[PDB]
Amino acid sequence: MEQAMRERSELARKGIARAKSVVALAYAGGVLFVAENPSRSLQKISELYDRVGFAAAGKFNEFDNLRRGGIQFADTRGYAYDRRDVTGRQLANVYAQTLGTIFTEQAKPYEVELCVAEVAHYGETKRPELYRITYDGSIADEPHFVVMGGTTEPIANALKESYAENASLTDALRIAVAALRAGSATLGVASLEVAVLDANRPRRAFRRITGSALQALLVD
Amino acid sequence: MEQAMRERSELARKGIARAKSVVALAYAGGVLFVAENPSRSLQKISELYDRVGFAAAGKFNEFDNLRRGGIQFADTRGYAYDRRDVTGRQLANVYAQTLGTIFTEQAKPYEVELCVAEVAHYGETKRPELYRITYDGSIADEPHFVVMGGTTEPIANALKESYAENASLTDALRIAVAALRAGSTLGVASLEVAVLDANRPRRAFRRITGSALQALLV
Amino acid sequence: MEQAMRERSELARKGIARAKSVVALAYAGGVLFVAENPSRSLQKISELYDRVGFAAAGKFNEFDNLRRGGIQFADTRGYAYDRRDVTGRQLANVYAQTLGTIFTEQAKPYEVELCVAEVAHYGETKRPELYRITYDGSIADEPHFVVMGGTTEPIANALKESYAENASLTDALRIAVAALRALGVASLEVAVLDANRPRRAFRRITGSALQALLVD
Amino acid sequence: MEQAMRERSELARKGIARAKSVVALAYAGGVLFVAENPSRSLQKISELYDRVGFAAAGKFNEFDNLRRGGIQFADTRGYAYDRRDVTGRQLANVYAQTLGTIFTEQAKPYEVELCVAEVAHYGETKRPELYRITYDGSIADEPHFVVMGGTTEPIANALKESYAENASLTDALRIAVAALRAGLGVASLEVAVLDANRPRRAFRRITGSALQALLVD
Amino acid sequence: TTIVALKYPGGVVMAGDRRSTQGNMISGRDVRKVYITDDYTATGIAGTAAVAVEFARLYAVELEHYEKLEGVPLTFAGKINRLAIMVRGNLAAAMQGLLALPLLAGYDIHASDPQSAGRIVSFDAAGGWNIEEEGYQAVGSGSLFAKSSMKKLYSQVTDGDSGLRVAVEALYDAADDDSATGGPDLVRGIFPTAVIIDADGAVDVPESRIAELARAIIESRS
Amino acid sequence: TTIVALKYPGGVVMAGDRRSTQGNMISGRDVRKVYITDDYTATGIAGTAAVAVEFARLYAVELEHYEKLEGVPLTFAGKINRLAIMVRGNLAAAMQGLLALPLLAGYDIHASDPQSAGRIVSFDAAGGWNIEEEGYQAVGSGSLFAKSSMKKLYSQVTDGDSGLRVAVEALYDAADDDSATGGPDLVRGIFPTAVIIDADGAVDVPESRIAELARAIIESRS
Amino acid sequence: TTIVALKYPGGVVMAGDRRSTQGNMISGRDVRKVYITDDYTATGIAGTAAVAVEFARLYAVELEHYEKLEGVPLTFAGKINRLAIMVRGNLAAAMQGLLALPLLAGYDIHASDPQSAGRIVSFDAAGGWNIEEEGYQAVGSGSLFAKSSMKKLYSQVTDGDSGLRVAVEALYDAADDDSATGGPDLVRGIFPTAVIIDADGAVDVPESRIAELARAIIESRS
Amino acid sequence: TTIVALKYPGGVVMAGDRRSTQGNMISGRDVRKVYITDDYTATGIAGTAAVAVEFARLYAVELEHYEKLEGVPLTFAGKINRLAIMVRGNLAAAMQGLLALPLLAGYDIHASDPQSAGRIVSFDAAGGWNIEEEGYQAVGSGSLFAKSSMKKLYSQVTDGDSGLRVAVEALYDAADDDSATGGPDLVRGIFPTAVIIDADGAVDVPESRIAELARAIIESRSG
Ligand SMILES: COC[C@H](NC(=O)[C@H](CC(=O)n1cccc1)NC(=O)CCc1ccccc1)C(=O)NCc1cccc2ccccc12
Ligand SMILES: COC[C@H](NC(=O)[C@H](CC(=O)n1cccc1)NC(=O)CCc1ccccc1)C(=O)NCc1cccc2ccccc12
Ligand SMILES: COC[C@H](NC(=O)[C@H](CC(=O)n1cccc1)NC(=O)CCc1ccccc1)C(=O)NCc1cccc2ccccc12
Ligand SMILES: COC[C@H](NC(=O)[C@H](CC(=O)n1cccc1)NC(=O)CCc1ccccc1)C(=O)NCc1cccc2ccccc12
Repeated sequence: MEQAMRERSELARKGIARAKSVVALAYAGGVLFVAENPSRSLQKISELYDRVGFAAAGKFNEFDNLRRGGIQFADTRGYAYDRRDVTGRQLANVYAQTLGTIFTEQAKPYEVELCVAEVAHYGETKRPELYRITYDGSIADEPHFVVMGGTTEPIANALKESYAENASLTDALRIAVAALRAGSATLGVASLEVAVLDANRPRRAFRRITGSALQALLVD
Repeated sequence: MEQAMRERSELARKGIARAKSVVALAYAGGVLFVAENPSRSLQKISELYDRVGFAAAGKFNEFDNLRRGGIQFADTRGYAYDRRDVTGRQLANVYAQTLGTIFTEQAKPYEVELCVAEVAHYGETKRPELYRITYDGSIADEPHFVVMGGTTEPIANALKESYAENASLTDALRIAVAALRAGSTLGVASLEVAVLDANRPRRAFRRITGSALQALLV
Repeated sequence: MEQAMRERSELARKGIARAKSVVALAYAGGVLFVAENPSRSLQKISELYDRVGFAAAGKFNEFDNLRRGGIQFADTRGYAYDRRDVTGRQLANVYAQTLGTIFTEQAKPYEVELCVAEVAHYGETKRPELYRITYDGSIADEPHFVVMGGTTEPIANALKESYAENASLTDALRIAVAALRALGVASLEVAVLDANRPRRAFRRITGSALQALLVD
Repeated sequence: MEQAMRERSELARKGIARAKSVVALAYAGGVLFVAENPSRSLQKISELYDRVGFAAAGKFNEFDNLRRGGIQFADTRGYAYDRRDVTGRQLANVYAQTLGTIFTEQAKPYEVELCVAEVAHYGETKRPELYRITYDGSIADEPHFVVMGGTTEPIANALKESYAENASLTDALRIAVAALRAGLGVASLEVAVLDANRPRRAFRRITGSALQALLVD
Repeated sequence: TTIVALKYPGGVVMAGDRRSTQGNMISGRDVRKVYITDDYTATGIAGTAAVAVEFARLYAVELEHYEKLEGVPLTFAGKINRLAIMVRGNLAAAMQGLLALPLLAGYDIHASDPQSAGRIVSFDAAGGWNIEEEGYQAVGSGSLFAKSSMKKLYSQVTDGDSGLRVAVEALYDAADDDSATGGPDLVRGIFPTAVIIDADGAVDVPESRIAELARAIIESRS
Repeated sequence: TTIVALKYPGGVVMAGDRRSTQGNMISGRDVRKVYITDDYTATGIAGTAAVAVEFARLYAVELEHYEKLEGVPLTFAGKINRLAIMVRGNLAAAMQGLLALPLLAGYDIHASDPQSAGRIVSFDAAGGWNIEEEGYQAVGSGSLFAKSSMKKLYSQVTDGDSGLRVAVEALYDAADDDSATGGPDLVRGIFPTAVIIDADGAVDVPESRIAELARAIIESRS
Repeated sequence: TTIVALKYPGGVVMAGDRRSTQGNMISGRDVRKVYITDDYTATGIAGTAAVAVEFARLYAVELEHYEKLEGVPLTFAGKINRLAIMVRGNLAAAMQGLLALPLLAGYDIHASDPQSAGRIVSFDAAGGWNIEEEGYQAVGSGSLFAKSSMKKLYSQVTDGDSGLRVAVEALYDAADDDSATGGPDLVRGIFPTAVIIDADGAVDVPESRIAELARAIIESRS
Repeated sequence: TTIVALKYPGGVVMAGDRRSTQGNMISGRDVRKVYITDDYTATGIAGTAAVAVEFARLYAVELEHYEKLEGVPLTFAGKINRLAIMVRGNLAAAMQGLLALPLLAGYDIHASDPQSAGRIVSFDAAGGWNIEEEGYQAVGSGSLFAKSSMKKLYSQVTDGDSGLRVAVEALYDAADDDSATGGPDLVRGIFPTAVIIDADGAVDVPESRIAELARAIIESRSG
């Protein structure tokens, strides 16, 4: 069973290293998600709940199952209690429990790695929260940014020298695309998936930046 | 059978030894929990029942499962009978039975080590109880302190030399961070602290964070 | 199969040998349970029913499961029929049955050894009964004493030589601790099935009283 | 798969060989059960139904389960139909079926060897029947005696030479203990008879002073 | 139906009538309502015949089952409790008309006093039970006439024979005032059935003995 | 049926009558409706006898069961809660006629004041309960007469002896106004049963003390 | 039964009477109908006592269960939704006679303005809820008399103390017109119970204060 | 109760009264019966309050659930179908006294002509639906008074402002003939609530605007 656990861990690790990278970073306006994504309709970054967003790297069907299950959890909880009782830490916690179970009991572990981000409710003063859940269910919250998928250390190094708190949307996006560019082995609008949790939106904070708007923000 | 149970205990032991350490000690006012924890929001220390607290080392999702089940058990027993029928011994026993089953029958044993602590009810005179439940369901009675996670022997030895009964909150906290340093430099931002305070009228668990915690470390 | 069961039997035998020892003796007043138990709140000796007591050696969570299961059996049987129909022999029988199933079918066998003891009902004259049940469901009816846990041969030898029938409480207690050393309050857990009590015979002897009976 | 089966067969045969021995033989008054048994409260010989008795060798908890299951079957059938529809043959057959199932499908085979015996109902002239059921569910129809557990060959050898039909109770008991010796006293024996002369329940234990009076004198 | 049970020095007697009815129609006259349920216990049941006979049969099976499984018979309290649980189990069916009320008579071998080892237990439809301290009891449509007859006659019980006589006479007074209870049939020679229990066990009373006590009663009241 | 229970300094006392009825008919004279359920607890139950006894037995085993499993007895509040749950469990059966209301009397070893350690708990058919601050309580068809009697007699309760007198007198008034409640039978020598509970536990009050109290009242009312 | 709740600057108050009835008969004089369920929440319940006490107990358990599982207490909206789900859950049993209606009083620590953070929530038998914007509310058989009384007395509410007074006077008017609501008993010294909740949490009002306020009202009406 | 909804050029409006009743007794005066259920749909419900709010809440959750799971909101026909399925689901309990009838008002962004993209859907207790091609609809105990009022006043609808006014006026006629429907309370300042939906989305109309139209109608009948 040390055999089985090692082999499963390595299957998951190699599965994520082979996958495109995703970056999530806190900025003055909330949380920013940038991912390497050629597709027009298949999406690695998603809304979970009012002030809670989701990002994933790895095998699409697997992290999509987790995204849908996460939405089911958030919607059921918000109905059972109140929308304001649904929190980032809760979704990060359920994912840690779920992926722990999957990693230990499914035929094959999930080759996925997750980020749950939460911004404050409209009119409140609360620092963004970012959570990183790994394939075996390990969970860690990071204060500034999270990187997932592919070769992480070049991207994380680029950010840890490049990152400044309270950046502009243009500044945070530019540093983010630079850090992603350090780890790729050819990017632009057609090659990116971008979305933000906007702490200024009144209720639903998740909003996408596509096409002309994205191009205007990348030229800075 | 022999080889496989050996393999389970080795997997669990190694998982715990890779994990940051947590210490729980009895002091003049009740029970003190100090854990090495950089996180701003994820908990290794928690309330179980009125006079009962929980601390853990190992895989978060697993000791979190056990924490929730403990709360589930306690709230159910208190409802079926009465709040004063919930005891620390009962929760420690249910954890022993649970980890025994998990260790022998689940796909993977839980990489966890648990501590259940109980202080007296308000106005009553009872000395705190500490229980260690390990990954295989073994349970142990401790009167003074418990160490879990990471490199245990340096921490346990530092406490064996520096520990005194009925110390004040500040002194016990100082001892705890010292012993924690000996093993796996430690401020508020890297520590999680809470007490079972026997002087609270009903719910004894209480957190000491931020301004209060720094105020105690000086 | 034959190899797998030999391995299970060995896992049980080794696990039980690593644990602390427990002794049970018939004496003039009923049955005496003496166990090495440092714990203040975890107990190796327990009451099962009015005149039936339970003692165990080995892994705590496992023989505690068997203890709770026995109390459950005894109480439902007394309710379903009558209190007087609950007997030691029948509890020993369900323990043999249960440990047999555990030993053959559970993920891991139980690293435990059990003693069920029964004294006579108030005003009746019956020699106490002692039953040993081992990890595989083997049951043996023993007339004078039972030893369980750890290295049993020294303790059983000490009693075999030193055992006296119809001993006094102090007499049987001192023979028992003597054999156990082959040990103060803090290190001992002691209780009796006291055939002189009117219904519930189980009596714990703790602290001051126990100390009083050891020092003489 | 056949490796698993020989392993089970040898585990059961070894377990039964290490256990104590039991003999049941038909005599003028019915059937006599005598078993080597030191215990004072644990039993290897039992009543199943009005004219049917049970004896077993091997591991106690296992043949005790089988004994209760037989008692359940007999009582259930007797209630569902009528008492006189319960027969030794039928109990022997269900034991064969049960033990075959155990031997192929349970975690560990049962280390048991079984004897189901039946005498005639009161006032009828039927000759007693003995049935042997082995750990794999094999069933054998026996007319004179059954020996089970431990080293069977010497006791059965003593019986083959010493057994006579229609012996007296004292005589049959003495042949029985004599055959057992090849392989003692009240404290070491358990005896009971299926007594064809009792009107309803033929099973009857012979204990203590009565037994001792009946051994030699 | 009337079933009587009474204590005498060192034993108990139980006797029951033989009449089976469907409304006003007599559908049986040789019916047995008193059964030996074990070596020291007898049960008589009143009510629906299907349910009464089912009770007696299943109860006897239950007691012998326990005895063979556990090597020793149930204590008398256990016997009362299982019969009580059985009645309460039948309560729902009894509400829709399938009622069966038992009366239990036994000799307790594990009792302290050998001549106070007699036991008489009556029940209610819910399985309520009563161990009767006062020497006699009855059940059935004639039970009140029988109990009032025994209230005057019980001082005459000095041995098994007098107890048996009082028993038969209470059955006579029962059938005398209750048409559902059958009196002695002298044309057909059918008489109440009776069971006696002492330290030697429970035995059926021979038909001829009850016949001559009945003839004694009839003769004596004409 | 009448069951009374009252607090006295340092203890509690509970007493009950001996009558069993089926409508107007007396089906018993010696029944016991007050039971020691625990070393510091007694229960008296009114209503259908079968359920009243089943409640008593099952409750007593439930308490001992918890005690043997967890090595310590239930808090007094826990005992209240388990009994209440038992009543509510029976409500459906009670609405069909199998109703039984208990009255609980205990001594709380975990109370601060050794003279406020007596506890009297009354219940309703839904399991609602009341811990009685005002010193006495009763249940049964005579409970209203008994409570109004205790309303006038309670001021003279200073110890267990006087408390037991007030109890027997309250049962006497209840039997005086309620034909379903049985008074002292001086020809048969049958008297109410009582349980007294103090710091030393729950003990049955012997017959002789209750009889002399009875004759004391019977004398005083002539 | 009558329970009142009213908002004052910076807080809220809730009060309940002490009377228990079975039809027209008084079955209790000291019952408690208002409970601290949470550090900033109190609940009063009207209806069947068994169901009401179970509600308050079970609800407090659900709130603290959530808080220990998730490290933060429920938002006030969540608390309301859970109480409503509990009521609606009982709707069938209520239709059969086990009816219990709650009234919820709280202080919302997450409200924007700390002086207007007081909250009053009423429910109906299907679990309908309404958060009251008009300052006061009531429940129980006297709720109409209390609501009409507070309609005239509410203008005098300027702080916690005056609010507690109009609450007690509303319970006085309720008891004055409704026999199921018990007024202040000056012979036994039993007065309504009240809870105050403000920014510093939920505290039980001392009985002596309520006794004072009761006597002020009684005097003022003589 | 009365809830009205009507189309105007380029949008739709929904308004509902504030009264809560139990028999003849007024148990509420400020109750909200008209809800924003999604960025381009509003729902008003009539009947038993517990069930009515349960429906609105669950229905909004169901729509948003679909949208987050599938990256696109439901088609308007799909929304109609889900409300229908919800109502028929409740028909058994509704038969026993737990009735809730909804009215749906929305703006269909996938409509052919944005001029006529407004939608008004009424339902019955079996979950039957009607997409209204005559401009207005109402539900509740005052719905026939309101519909008969709008039959005479609907010709005056030329923009969002006149349409809102006419809606409040039909709610006024309903409250005038139906005691379970609450009219404008000029002492407490409680007025019907209304939601307006156009291409810019669905917004709740500011209470001041309802107070102005209410007093406007009251004087319109005092002179
Ligand atoms: C008092 O109640 C009248 C009762 N009669 C019945 O139950 C008779 C018995 C009868 O007539 N039998 C005819 C041949 C088979 C029996 N049966 C019935 O009355 C039918 C009951 C029924 C009606 C409608 C739907 C379902 C069931 C009775 O006589 N009972 C007396 C009685 C008591 C104990 C053992 C008995 C054994 C045999 C016969 C009678 C017995
Ligand atoms: C219902 O209030 C009257 C009640 N009478 C009954 O319950 C009597 C008791 C009786 O007569 N017995 C005779 C032998 C066994 C009991 N029982 C019945 O009346 C049975 C009612 C019933 C009929 C059909 C279906 C279900 C139930 C009563 O006396 N209750 C008093 C009482 C209280 C506590 C313990 C008791 C124990 C024994 C006897 C009485 C006891
Ligand atoms: C309005 O209705 C009257 C109601 N009364 C009851 O419910 C009374 C209270 C009572 O008499 N008790 C006796 C000791 C224990 C309670 N009980 C009953 O009315 C019995 C209900 C019932 C009857 C038959 C079948 C099923 C259920 C009442 O007083 N309600 C007020 C009330 C509210 C909150 C908590 C309370 C706690 C205790 C007592 C009352 C309480
Ligand atoms: C139409 O019929 C009258 C109906 N009234 C009720 O349903 C009232 C509302 C009420 O008085 N409340 C008290 C505060 C919270 C609710 N409730 C009831 O009438 C309870 C129904 C019931 C009776 C018996 C058993 C079970 C249930 C009503 O006014 N309905 C209007 C209405 C429509 C949409 C949303 C609403 C939201 C809140 C309040 C009312 C609402």
